[PDB]
Amino acid sequence: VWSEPLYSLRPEHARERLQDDSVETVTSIEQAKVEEKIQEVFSSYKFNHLVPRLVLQREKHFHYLKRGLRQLTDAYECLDASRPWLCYWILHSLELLDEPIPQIVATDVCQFLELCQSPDGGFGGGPGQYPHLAPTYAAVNALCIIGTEEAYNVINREKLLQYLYSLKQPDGSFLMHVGGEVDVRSAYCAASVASLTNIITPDLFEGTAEWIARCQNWEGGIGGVPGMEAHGGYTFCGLAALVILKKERSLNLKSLLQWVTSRQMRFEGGFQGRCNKLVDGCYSFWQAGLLPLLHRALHAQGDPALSMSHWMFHQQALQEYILMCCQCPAGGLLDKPGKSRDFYHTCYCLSGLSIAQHFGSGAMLHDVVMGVPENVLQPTHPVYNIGPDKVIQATTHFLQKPVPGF
Amino acid sequence: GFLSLDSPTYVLYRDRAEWADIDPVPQNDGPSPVVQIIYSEKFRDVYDYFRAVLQRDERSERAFKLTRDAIELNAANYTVWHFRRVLLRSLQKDLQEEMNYIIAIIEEQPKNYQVWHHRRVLVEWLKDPSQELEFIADILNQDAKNYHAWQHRQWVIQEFRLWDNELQYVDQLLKEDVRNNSVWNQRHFVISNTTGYSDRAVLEREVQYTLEMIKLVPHNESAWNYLKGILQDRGLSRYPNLLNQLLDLQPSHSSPYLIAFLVDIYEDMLENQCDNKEDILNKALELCEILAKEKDTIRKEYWRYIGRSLQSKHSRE
Ligand SMILES: COc1ccc(S(=O)(=O)N2Cc3cc(C#N)ccc3N(Cc3cncn3C)C[C@H]2Cc2ccc(OS(=O)(=O)C(F)(F)F)cc2)cc1
Ligand SMILES: [Zn+2]
Repeated sequence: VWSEPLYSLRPEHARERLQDDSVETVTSIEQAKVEEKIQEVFSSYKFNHLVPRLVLQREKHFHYLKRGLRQLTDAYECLDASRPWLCYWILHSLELLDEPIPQIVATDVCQFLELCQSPDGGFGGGPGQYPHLAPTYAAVNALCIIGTEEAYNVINREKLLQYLYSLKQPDGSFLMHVGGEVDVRSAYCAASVASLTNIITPDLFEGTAEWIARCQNWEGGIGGVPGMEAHGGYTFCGLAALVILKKERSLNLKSLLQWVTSRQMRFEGGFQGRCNKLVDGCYSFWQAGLLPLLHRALHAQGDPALSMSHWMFHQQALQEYILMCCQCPAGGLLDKPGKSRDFYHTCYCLSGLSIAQHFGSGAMLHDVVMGVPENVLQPTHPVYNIGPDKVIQATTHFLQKPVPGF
Repeated sequence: GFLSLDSPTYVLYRDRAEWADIDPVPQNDGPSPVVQIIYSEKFRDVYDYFRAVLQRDERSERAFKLTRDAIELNAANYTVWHFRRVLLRSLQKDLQEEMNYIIAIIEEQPKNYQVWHHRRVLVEWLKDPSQELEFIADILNQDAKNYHAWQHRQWVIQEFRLWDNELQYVDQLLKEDVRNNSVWNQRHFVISNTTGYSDRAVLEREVQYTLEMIKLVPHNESAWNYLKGILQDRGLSRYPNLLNQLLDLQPSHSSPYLIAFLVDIYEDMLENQCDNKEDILNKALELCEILAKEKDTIRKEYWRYIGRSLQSKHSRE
């Protein structure tokens, strides 16, 4: 009768608090701060003398999202060059919560992204803005989430491929936009839109796998460009691009596995983006989404020691972190408690929650759903972070046409 | 930049007589918008007029001053940065005052990507890195882990070959915060691009340094990751004293990182056909078990799997 179901609330969990060896630095001071704050969230139940249960506040989240899909206050002025991102974050959050898109909203998004599309290929952050690979990725994913004939046909595939060739560099890399610079995220953006819309030529990604491979460092993770610190956003993008390119093998997967698994925080349960930095809800996707990707990679090499039920991270603790610490009572999700909500964190907290809930490897399916059973989300594809159905459906539809040049 | 956006006397561009000849260009969001931002009057006014000058490709001093305001209102707008760079060149603006400008904006918005990119274009144009290491060091003084700052520093050092004083800098910062993973990465960046890690006097200095840091702060994971990082390419079992010296730390320094490093040595021992196979594998399994079960349970699924991997390939079999 004295058995706590929530991993974060068990008495032995208090041992997982930071040991600072009596040597204080900014890093340890800051980590201790978060941990005090998180402990007080975990302890809330005992202190108020109530039994815990974890509820994903689906209705609050839904109203936050359905409203933002139409209209945003002057607080999102800082995202006026990222409007397709907002479409993608919001539509993906709605697809994870299993909310259909009124056919008319679908068509309004379509018409809007049409206005964002550049005549020379790709999409910009808003109507009449120059194109850029990030909003191009977001626009494509949003259109695939909608997944109607209308949506698919907004995309000008010929121009898209030209645009991608315009950004392609000698050393394997891609510019994020014309007159811009390169990082691993742009290669991922290019691989995602290229593979989904079927425009991969034999020479498009020549050198790209090796360029990405140069970004893996002494830590095992991947930095934004060669020589830079390993970081979860770039590491996710690096490995997922290589999965699309079928060059998973270009990396040392063993150092990569060891690095990402180390990024789960023993106390908080969430993931940090870099070693010795703070926990953050969005890495619930960037970091935890690496696990399904490494599973498919290592399994395809014949790793006989892989689990048939679980990803190689504490799925339970990640769910406890998101549900207890990352929900805004007004709707939306968060980096951490005391941060303010936004649509990016709403998208990636939900994306990460879904990954923590659904294991899949061959015929082996196994869910783990903390809290009430209605907490269960729709699954998401670990490479594209849209629904596995939207992915299969899109690839199938665009395989109907030839790679431009055929 | 003649009239500041936060001036009490700031006036909308639509109320400025020196703009009376040009008609603003409203954003076209369509008959029924999605993700429609309800901009402030100030923001919309600037961007209506920015759309007008961009549309006409007006390469004028007034346009240049306008980009400033549009950037200040949304410094992530890469379209406006591109146009500002077209103007810098068309108007043959003094790039040194433009460096003074980017310095001030980066101080204010250090985590914005576009501002750092803009600075790199100017350094490239000027072919002059003379202010960079000191500027970057000021940013890092406010946030020692700023990713863009570290990237710009790496770029500057590499492109202009300015390696000579970097290791001193790293040692300053490592002393300020020995848990700063960005600095451990910088240390590695410098050494691998200068002396390298094969010079045996250097590899030993580095390993002695790290162990010395690990001893003062045993739960600092960055040092463990460095140590592991600088020894593992060659193979941990190539260094037979290493096992012994870590086992000696265990009594009074046993973090789960020490234990996990012990396991890494054992795996390399077993992979290089060491003495006592049936055995070393067992000692490591004891350790994996202790980790999955007791010392590092957040990673239970990882440590389980290492166990299963080591079993499947190193038992009597
Ligand atoms: C409000 O402060 C911001 C700071 C940074 C940005 S960002 O545009 O440079 N970008 C996305 C981002 C959006 C929001 C919102 N709403 C909030 C944060 C945020 N960040 C900063 C952040 C998130 N969590 C902790 N932090 C410090 C991340 C940033 C970078 C980014 C851009 C595209 C990304 O998508 S992607 O990897 O799939 C790509 F490949 F397409 F790029 C992912 C990350 C935006 C706002
Ligand atoms: Zn975040």
